[PDB]
Amino acid sequence: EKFEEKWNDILDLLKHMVAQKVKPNLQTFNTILKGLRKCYSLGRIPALQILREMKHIGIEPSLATYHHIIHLFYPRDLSAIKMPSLIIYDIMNELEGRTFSPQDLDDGRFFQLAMSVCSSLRDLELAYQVHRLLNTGDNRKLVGHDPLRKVY
Amino acid sequence: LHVDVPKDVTRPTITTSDEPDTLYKRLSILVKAHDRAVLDSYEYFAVLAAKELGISIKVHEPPRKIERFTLLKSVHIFKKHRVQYEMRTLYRCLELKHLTGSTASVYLEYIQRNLPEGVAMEVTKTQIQQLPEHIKEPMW
Amino acid sequence: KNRAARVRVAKGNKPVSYEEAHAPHYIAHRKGWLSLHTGNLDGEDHAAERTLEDVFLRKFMMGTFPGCLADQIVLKRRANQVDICALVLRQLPAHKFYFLVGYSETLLSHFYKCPVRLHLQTVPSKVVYKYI
Amino acid sequence: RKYLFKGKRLSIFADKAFADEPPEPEASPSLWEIEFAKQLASVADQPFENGFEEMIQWTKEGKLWEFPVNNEAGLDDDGSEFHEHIFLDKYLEDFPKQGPIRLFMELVTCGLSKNPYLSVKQKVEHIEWFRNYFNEKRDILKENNIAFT
Amino acid sequence: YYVDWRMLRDLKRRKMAYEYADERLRINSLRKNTILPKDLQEMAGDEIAALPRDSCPVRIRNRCVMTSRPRGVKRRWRLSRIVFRHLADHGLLSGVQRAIW
Ligand SMILES: [Mg+2]
Ligand SMILES: [Mg+2]
Repeated sequence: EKFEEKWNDILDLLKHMVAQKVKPNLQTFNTILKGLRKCYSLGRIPALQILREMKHIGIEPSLATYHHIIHLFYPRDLSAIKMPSLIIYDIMNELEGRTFSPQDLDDGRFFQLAMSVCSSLRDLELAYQVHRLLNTGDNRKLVGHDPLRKVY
Repeated sequence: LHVDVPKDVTRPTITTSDEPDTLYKRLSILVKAHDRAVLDSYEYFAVLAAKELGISIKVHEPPRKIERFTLLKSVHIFKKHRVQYEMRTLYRCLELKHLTGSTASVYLEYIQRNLPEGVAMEVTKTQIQQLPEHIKEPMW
Repeated sequence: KNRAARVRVAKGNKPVSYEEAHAPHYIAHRKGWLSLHTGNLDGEDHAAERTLEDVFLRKFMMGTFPGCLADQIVLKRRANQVDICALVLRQLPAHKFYFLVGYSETLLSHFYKCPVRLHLQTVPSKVVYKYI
Repeated sequence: RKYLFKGKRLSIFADKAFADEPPEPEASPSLWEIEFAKQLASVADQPFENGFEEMIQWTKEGKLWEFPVNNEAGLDDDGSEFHEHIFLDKYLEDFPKQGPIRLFMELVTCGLSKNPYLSVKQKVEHIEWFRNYFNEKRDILKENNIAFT
Repeated sequence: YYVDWRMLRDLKRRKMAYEYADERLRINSLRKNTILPKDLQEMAGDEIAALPRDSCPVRIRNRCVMTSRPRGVKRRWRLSRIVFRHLADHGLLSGVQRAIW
């Protein structure tokens, strides 16, 4: 019923992960962010905090981890199109030239979502960056499956 | 591709070891085929490939072999009437010189993977090594 | 008179392909070999096994593509790879060919323990070299 | 403004001064871990883009020969050595040290040393066969003045 | 099904000679020498005789694998002269041509 209670509960599971000397993995953070996509409005500050904690721990954000932050910051059913967020530009700068490998089950989803956000913003310069990232190394393998390859 | 080009193509990992490398004084590659034209095209591909990697190469044509045998033309009797068949083997020898063991593996793979159908190779590596440490010093 | 592999003359109404028109004495002169392997070269082994495999591979493709073969198949062996190149008439629907290719490759790769690939070039109809 | 890596963090966890302390294979791969790996591969599973990619896959699966060609690839005769194949007189200790049986077994072991089509284990079986054969024929040998074992 | 009953008997002769190859080698070695007592050689002469007749490797006949023809076979291809000519005259043997010279 209450998000604040719900969020504090999930955090309690994380606090018991340190009491038992259990270190989190990439999937742990990806799972938390995938859950946050429900509360677009209130999940923005929590979601960014997770990614900062991911780097400090030493876990490297994968394509799936950004796929979830984009959904949470650029809703498809977004009435407030007047002033969209600029995070997509920073993400692409962060990932410029990096090569990625399969490390999660949502890595394929990232590219299809990134192009969609480019079409919504009508920025063709950003679309070139996204496609340019797809061509570096063997990133082409994470474009997506049959449903998401033709959408991209 | 006109506008869409790979950006940073991935390249295989080549790690230099600490083991010393083999030294091949000579490396004779005898290709065999029923067709002379195929050997001419393969000889051009192999000589061009060697020259592009810095390898020293020479080519000569060993004499061809023709194996002929006779068979009985009829199914029954008619002994004196026969049919003869032959198989022709043609050779092209690519004699390489002064190759390290890494250069001989990459070259042989590249040319062996591109060996046309109907062509057989016979590589004859000739390694050069020092004397055995025991033999170096006479011990009674 | 010699009868071997000779398509005889009738009244000028019998279509024959280039392969059929040429008698055995034109082999290596006007027409090449349908199979190309290294087993009949000098000092080479396993000729009998390559020849037996070819006989079977030709009967298999005839039955698997009944009435869909425009000409004899060409077999190409490189390393342990086998390549079957067949001219096939455009009779069957396109999706049916994709089924028979996947089936014939997997079945012949698990039967001879080598990678087998099928190469199909579709012709509108049999190509006639001459009418004899 | 919305800096991706500048700002407050959860801070529930601490910097990993100790990293990956427990080994990745804490136990033999479970069904849960074995199946998750199969799904990770499918994430990047795309069809072949050219004949090179197809041949690479066949090579990883053992379907296609490795190059340069090695006619003895995967063919190790129990990790033996030349001295094991060539010097076989150690196995003739049970046999008489001299006499006709020794003279015969010398010829037998000489041929076995020059046999490239048999393994060391198979060659020993040939020697063992004669040991039991002569043991059975102890009575005939004794008549001929040959003493076996 | 094999081509005929003659090819079937040959196949069994070839499979029983493979089983008794080591045995017939070890026993026959005791006979092909002059270093062992003649009493042992006379006894080994009967142990080899007692083995089944189909183990003897001289009872194998090379037959065309496709027609089971006993004579006229070419050992490199294992085919009769009639079957070989059908494959050769159609361009189906790799590198075989007619001999004109
Ligand atoms: Mg019958
Ligand atoms: Mg005989």
